[PDB]
Amino acid sequence: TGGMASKWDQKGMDIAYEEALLGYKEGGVPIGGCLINNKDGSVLGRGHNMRFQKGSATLHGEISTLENCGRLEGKVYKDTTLYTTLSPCDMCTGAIIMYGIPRCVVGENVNFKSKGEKYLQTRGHEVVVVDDERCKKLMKQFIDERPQDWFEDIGE
Amino acid sequence: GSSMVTGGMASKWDQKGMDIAYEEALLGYKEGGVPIGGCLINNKDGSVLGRGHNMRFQKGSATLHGEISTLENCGRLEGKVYKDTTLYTTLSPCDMCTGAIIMYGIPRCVVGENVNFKSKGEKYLQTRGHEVVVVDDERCKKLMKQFIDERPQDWFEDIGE
Ligand SMILES: [Ca+2]
Ligand SMILES: [Zn+2]
Ligand SMILES: [Zn+2]
Ligand SMILES: [Zn+2]
Ligand SMILES: [Zn+2]
Repeated sequence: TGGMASKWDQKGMDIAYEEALLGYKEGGVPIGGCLINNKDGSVLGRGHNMRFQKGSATLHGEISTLENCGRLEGKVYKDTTLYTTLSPCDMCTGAIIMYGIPRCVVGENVNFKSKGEKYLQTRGHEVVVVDDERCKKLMKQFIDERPQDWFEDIGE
Repeated sequence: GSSMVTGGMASKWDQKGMDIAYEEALLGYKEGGVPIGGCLINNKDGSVLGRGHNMRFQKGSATLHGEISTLENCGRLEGKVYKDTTLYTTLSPCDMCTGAIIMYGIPRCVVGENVNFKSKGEKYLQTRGHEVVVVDDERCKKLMKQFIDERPQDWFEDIGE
């Protein structure tokens, strides 16, 4: 859309936050997201970090979200928005770029931010940072109680 | 996209790494999937932390490219472990796999070939400081070329086209 928010942006961030909360309850990293079709607002998929739930080194919230959408024709991604509760790392940024997902709406980039947020813009994608305090507070709590687990999720 | 860049020298485990990656690619091909494989080796002692191949068709996966599957197969690891490893891949990494190497801080990426495919990622890796070595493995090129020939529509799906 650019400038003005998409009619589905609040729906998308609320689902992403819902996923992060679910993940937190399961004892995992509280990062969630979903992929929405910009045309009709349909939810193509939703998910959260599965590092602890399935001993996964690649299933970040964004990757899990895309994995849950299943195999899709490349053109489908071209008119979607990926919602994530936290600014994407270099890997998740690469996934957005590879599939050509035009928009990425981020809950917050205070607890974490990689060079990927700017790289997305360099590569022609639109990035929207909401600065959602619900996401920020949830992520901060996890970092406070399990700093080492957070670090593992980003290879630190 | 710099004009004054550099590549890599030569590691003693590179021969072994590309052999494993190729073996993984052949395995994937036999399973009717995209023939792209890889492995991650600890530079400190030559230990194979994991190996894998593309699982798009095997698991209906949109994210399990060869490199991603390889990392997944190493299981959860302490962040510092990746910092002294080399990721081997039969084909030059897309933007997503490039991002994974960058995120985990894997210092070296040895590529089988970049003739059948090459994304902005190969250069971006070097821009981000990673060492990239393209060996131009003929075994890998022949296999991938044949796959692209036989299944153009499946190749494009793997790269979101
Ligand atoms: Ca043909
Ligand atoms: Zn992340
Ligand atoms: Zn990520
Ligand atoms: Zn690839
Ligand atoms: Zn890839």
